[PDB]
Amino acid sequence: ETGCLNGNPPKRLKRRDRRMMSQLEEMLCGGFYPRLSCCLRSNTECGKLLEEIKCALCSPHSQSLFHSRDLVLPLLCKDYCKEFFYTCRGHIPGFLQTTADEFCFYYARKDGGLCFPDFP
Ligand SMILES: O=S(=O)(O)OC[C@H]1O[C@@](COS(=O)(=O)O)(O[C@H]2O[C@H](COS(=O)(=O)O)[C@@H](OS(=O)(=O)O)[C@H](OS(=O)(=O)O)[C@H]2OS(=O)(=O)O)[C@@H](OS(=O)(=O)O)[C@@H]1OS(=O)(=O)O
Repeated sequence: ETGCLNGNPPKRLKRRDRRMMSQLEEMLCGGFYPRLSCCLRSNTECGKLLEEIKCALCSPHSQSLFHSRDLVLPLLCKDYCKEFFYTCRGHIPGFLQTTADEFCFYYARKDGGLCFPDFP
């Protein structure tokens, strides 16, 4: 069930809509969500991972992902949470004071349902 954080449904990028985007110079997390996005209407290893999590707001399932340290993160997948923790351990402060199992118990989903990354 799709839905955005503002309480409105995601927006579809049609045939006429994509022809405009192709002529403009790429934008609004197109690489992860080109067709259905919530951002349409209203260099290090850790950096790339933070850029992905930044794009979780544009996800057509952003409402389901963000709503269940004071760290605002979407419900991550078991493998990705573990990956993000170790890659951003020296860069994010509180990460060195905890373990991967402890961090992913509160920030990752063990249910087996929808989790971030949405995209493959
Ligand atoms: O032609 S469009 O598909 O681009 O739709 C044009 C505008 O329709 C609204 C409001 O409806 S209206 O008042 O009757 O004009 O929303 C409609 O579109 C979304 C899907 O997004 S999409 O990219 O426009 O296709 C529907 O949501 S959902 O079915 O995917 O859940 C809306 O359904 S609903 O209101 O949530 O029930 C649908 O409305 S309706 O069924 O046609 O009535 C506008 O969206 S709005 O600006 O957020 O109010 C669209 O305007 S827009 O400028 O293209 O954004």
